[PDB]
Amino acid sequence: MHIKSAIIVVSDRISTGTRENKALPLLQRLMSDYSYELISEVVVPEGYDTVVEAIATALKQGARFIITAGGTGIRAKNQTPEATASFIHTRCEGLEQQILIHGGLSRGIVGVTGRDDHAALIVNAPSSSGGITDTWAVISPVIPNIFEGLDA
Ligand code: NA
Repeated sequence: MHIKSAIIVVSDRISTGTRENKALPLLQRLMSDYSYELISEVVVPEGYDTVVEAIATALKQGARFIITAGGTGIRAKNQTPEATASFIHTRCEGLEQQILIHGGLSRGIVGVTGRDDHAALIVNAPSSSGGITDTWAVISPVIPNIFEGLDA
């Protein structure tokens, strides 16, 4: 089971190059042993339009697992959750809750874009490495179950 995957790092400073993209190599380590096939990775500035464009592009390219890092706080430009919600068919609020139980200002969501074997799972992680590892700890074990359900 190859899961076509995309990473979207959301950060003004990484986008311009004045800050290191630590999320990408960390996510690649967490993904490396089903299997994840990384078809796309990008860095975008903060905002609604930039995140929407990145998600819609990854979905068009066939990604079925999209993980974002960053843009989940309360600043005006922190619009990752809002951008993400525009694509969601069904939220996985239990998983959001577990991420919080396992790990307050992150508004990151988790959800799927449909209910069938074309649907994608989108997960918003925080910018921090610790926040990414806590998100991953909750999502990783349930990935097989999500795709088995969508693909039934
Ligand atoms: Na964040």
